[PDB]
Amino acid sequence: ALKAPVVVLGAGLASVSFVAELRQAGYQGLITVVGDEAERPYDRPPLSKDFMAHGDAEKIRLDCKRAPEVEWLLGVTAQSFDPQAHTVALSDGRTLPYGTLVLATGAAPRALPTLQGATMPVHTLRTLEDARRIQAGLRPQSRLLIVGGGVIGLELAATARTAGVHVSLVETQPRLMSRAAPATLADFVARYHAAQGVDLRFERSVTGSVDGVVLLDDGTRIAADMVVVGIGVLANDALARAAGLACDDGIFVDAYGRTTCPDVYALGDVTRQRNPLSGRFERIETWSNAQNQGIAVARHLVDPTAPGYAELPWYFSDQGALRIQVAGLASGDEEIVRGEVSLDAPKFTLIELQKGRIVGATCVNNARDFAPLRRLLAVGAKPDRAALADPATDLRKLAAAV
Amino acid sequence: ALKAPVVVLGAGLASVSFVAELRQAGYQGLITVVGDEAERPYDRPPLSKDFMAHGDAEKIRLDCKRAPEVEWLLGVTAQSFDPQAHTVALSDGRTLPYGTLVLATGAAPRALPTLQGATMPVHTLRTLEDARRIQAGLRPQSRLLIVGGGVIGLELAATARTAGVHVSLVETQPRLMSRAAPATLADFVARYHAAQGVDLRFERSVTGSVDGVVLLDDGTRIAADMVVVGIGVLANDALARAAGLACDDGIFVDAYGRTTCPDVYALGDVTRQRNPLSGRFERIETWSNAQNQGIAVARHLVDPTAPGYAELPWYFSDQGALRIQVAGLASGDEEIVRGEVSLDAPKFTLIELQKGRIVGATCVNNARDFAPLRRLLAVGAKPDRAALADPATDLRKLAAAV
Ligand SMILES: Cc1cc2nc3c(=O)[nH]c(=O)nc-3n(C[C@H](O)[C@H](O)[C@H](O)COP(=O)(O)OP(=O)(O)OC[C@H]3O[C@@H](n4cnc5c(N)ncnc54)[C@H](O)[C@@H]3O)c2cc1C
Ligand SMILES: Cc1cc2nc3c(=O)[nH]c(=O)nc-3n(C[C@H](O)[C@H](O)[C@H](O)COP(=O)(O)OP(=O)(O)OC[C@H]3O[C@@H](n4cnc5c(N)ncnc54)[C@H](O)[C@@H]3O)c2cc1C
Repeated sequence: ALKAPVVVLGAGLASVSFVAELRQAGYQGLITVVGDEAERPYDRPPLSKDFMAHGDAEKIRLDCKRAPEVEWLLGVTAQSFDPQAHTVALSDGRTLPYGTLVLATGAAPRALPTLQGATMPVHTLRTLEDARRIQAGLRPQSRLLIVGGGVIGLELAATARTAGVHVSLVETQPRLMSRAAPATLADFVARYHAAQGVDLRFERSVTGSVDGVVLLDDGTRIAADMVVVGIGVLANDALARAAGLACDDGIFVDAYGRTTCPDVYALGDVTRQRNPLSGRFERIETWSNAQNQGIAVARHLVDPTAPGYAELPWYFSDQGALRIQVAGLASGDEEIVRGEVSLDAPKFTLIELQKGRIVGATCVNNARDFAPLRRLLAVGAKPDRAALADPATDLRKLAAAV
Repeated sequence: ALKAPVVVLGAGLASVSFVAELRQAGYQGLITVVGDEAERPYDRPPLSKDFMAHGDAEKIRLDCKRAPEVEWLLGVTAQSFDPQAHTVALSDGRTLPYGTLVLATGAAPRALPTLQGATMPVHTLRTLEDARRIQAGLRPQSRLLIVGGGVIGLELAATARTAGVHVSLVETQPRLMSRAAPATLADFVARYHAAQGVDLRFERSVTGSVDGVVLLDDGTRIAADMVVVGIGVLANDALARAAGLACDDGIFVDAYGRTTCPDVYALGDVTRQRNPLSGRFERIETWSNAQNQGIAVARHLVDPTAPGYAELPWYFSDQGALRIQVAGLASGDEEIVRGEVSLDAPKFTLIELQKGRIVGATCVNNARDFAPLRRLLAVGAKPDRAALADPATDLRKLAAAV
C-alpha cells in the first residue's frame, strides 16, 4: 500500500504526527506536506488557553524534528487532486505527483447565518490568526458574547474573565458541552462559570444583530463589543468530495485510514470514522485523535502487519480552575461519582458503566485517576461497583491488577 | 479497476442487475455469484403483494438471461474474504479467487428483543421462505398482529384483509411510514387502512408476550394467532466488517460503488451511500436503488469514463386499492396538492418544494404524473407554483418543455 512519494494535505497536528511516524517507522522515500497557513506548524489547544495570556506563538509550535527530510510547503493551498493521474494541483501553479495521498485538512468553524451581514466584530476561534485578533479585543471591562457552550467557548469564557472582560454566553441546548460530556459534568461546569460571573443564556439562539446589539429568538437583546462564534466545525472535505470520495461532513475512513479511493488516505478532524465504544461512525474532533490516528495510519502503511487504529476517544479542557478530562462515552446505564461535586476545591471523578462495564470516565482536577480509568476503559473492565464508589479504592492498583 | 475474475456475494436484485450490466457493457471474463438462498433468483416486492394471493414463485423470478456465462452458486454462504489474498471462503469448503469482489448481500429484518422468547408464531417477511410460511397462516377469520407501520407491514395488512384475516397493527411512531413519506400521505394511508378494518395502534411498542397474547407498553394486551414483525432491516455487512471495511449498519460506498478496501465494491440494500437530494449518507432500501445502483456500478467498472451512480431515490408500494409512488424527499418548505385527498376514489399527487425547487413527489393511483414529476425532480425544476396547483396543467408537457 505504501507507494512513494507521499503527499500530505494539511500541516496540523494529524499531518505532523503522521509524517513523524512514517520516518520513525523507517520510511525513507519522499514526503511533501502542503499547508495553507503561512505558519510554522502549531498546536491549537493553547489558543483558547495560555496563548490568550502570553500571546507567544513560539510556545505553541509542533516539534517536527522526528520528521526529518520533509518538505513543508507553507502558505500553499491544495486546490484539487486527480486520483487517476496521481497528482495534486497547488495554488502557486505547481503540481505534485503522489504514490500515496493523505488528506489531513481538518475542519473549519461553522458560520452563524443570522450574523452573516452583521456590522459589529464577529470572530471564530480556529487559527493562530483568529486567536491573535480575539486576544487584541479582550480589553478589560469590555463585553464579550460567546455563541455556543462547547469546550472552546468555555475556555475562552474563563480566559476572558481572567482578563477582566464581561462575558455573556448563549447556548441553544438546555446544557453546556452537549456534544460529549456527562450531564453531571455539564451541570457542574455551568455552576462553575456562573460563579465566575459568566452570564449564561440557555435555550436561546442568535436571530441577528443591529447597530452593535445581538438579537435572540426569545425576542431579547445582548450588547457586546465582540462576538466569538463557537457552534462547532465542519470537515474540510471539499477536495475529497470533488475527487469522488465518500464524504458526509467528513471523509469516511476505515481503521487503516483508507478512503474509498485507492491510494488516498485521510486522518484527523477531517475524518468520519468508527468509534469502537459506540460502534458507530462519528467525526472525532480531538487532539488525541489527531495524534493517535495519524500515528496508527502511518505505522500500518510502513508495516502492514501492524493493527489498525484502535484507540478509544478522549479529550481534555482547561477552563479556569477546572482541569477537565473526559474519556469514552458520556453515559451508559450507571454513573458512579468519586468525591464530592463542589465549587469549593473542585475535585471529582465520574465513571459511566453499561451492564457493569466501564464505558466512560471523567476527572476534574484529578489527573492521577484519569490514566488508570483510561486503561480500565480500554479493556472493558467490569470492576466491583462498590469498590469503584469507595473512596478507599486506589484506581491505579485496580488498573494494574487487571 | 475491473480485474477478472469477478465474484459477487449475494444473488438478489442488486447482484442480478449488476452482472447483467457487466455482460451487456462488454465484460467477457469470469463471473461467479454466491447466493445463500437455495432459490432461483427472485424479486422481493411481490412477496407482500400478489404472491400472497397466488403463491406461485414462478411468477416472481428475476430474468438472468441478460447475464449469460454466469455461474450461480445457490445455497452457498460466503463465510469470509481475505482482501490481501483476494479469496473468498465458502460454506461448502471451496475457495474462490477474485480480481474484483462485489458485496451485494442486502439486509435482514430486525428482530424484536421483547418477543425473543415468545411461545406463539412470530415471523418476519424478507424471503420466499418467510412469505410461504406467513401465507400458510392467513386463515380466514384468524387474527394477525403486524408490528411496525412501514410499507411492507401495510402491504401485508391489505393482503391479509383481502384474505378475510382480522388485522391489528402496532406502531411506535405517531404515524405510519415515518421513514420516507410525506405526512399528508401517511395521514391518508392511515385513514385508508382504518376504513378497511385495520385496528391501528399508534405510539405503542411491544413489551412481550404471554400464552398467545402480545403485551404493549401502555400496559395493554393484543390477542393474535400470528405476529409478523416489520420494524426495519439491518445491513448484512458482517463480511465487510470482519475484513476491515468501513461499515456502520451498511457498507460505505462512493458513487462508483467503491468500499474503503481496494478491489472491493458494494451495492444495493447493504450500502450506506450519498442521497444527492439531501447531500447526506443514507442506507437506501428500495427496489429502484438495487437495480439502478447495480447497473451504474457495473457500467463504470467496464467503462471508467461513465458517470458514477446519480439516480435520485424513489419507491412504490401497493396497498390494497392504493398504488403509491414516492420520489425524493418527504418534505421541503412547501407542499402542493393536486386533486382531492379522499377515500372515495383515491387519486392525488403531492409535490414537495424547497425554495421553489421540486425536491419530492407522491402519486396515489396517478402513475401518469409520476414519470414527469421524477424528470422535473432530476433537473431540480422550479416551475410556477400556481401552475403546479392548477388542475388544468399537464405535467408531461411541463417536463418535456424543461
Ligand atoms: C481553539 C482550539 C482549542 C482546542 N482545544 C482542545 C483541547 O483542549 N483538547 C482537545 O482534545 N482538542 C482541542 N482542540 C482540537 C484539536 O486542536 C483538533 O482536534 C486538531 O487541531 C485536529 O488536527 P488536524 O490536523 O486533524 O486538523 P487541523 O488542526 O485543522 O489542521 C488541518 C490543516 O489543514 C489546512 N488545510 C485545509 N485545507 C487545505 C488545503 N486545501 N490545502 C492546504 N491546507 C489545507 C487547514 O487550514 C489546517 O491548517 C482545539 C482546537 C481549537 C481550534
Ligand atoms: C417483502 C418485501 C417487499 C418489498 N417491496 C418493495 C416495494 O414495493 N417497493 C420497493 O421500492 N422496494 C420493495 N422492497 C425492497 C427491495 O426488494 C429491496 O430493496 C431489494 O431486495 C434489495 O436488493 P439487494 O440485492 O440489495 O438485497 P437482497 O434482495 O436482500 O439480496 C441479498 C442476497 O444476499 C444474500 N446474502 C447475504 N449474505 C450472504 C452471504 N454471506 N453469502 C451469500 N449470500 C448472502 C441474502 O440472503 C440475499 O439473498 C421489498 C422487500 C421485501 C423484503
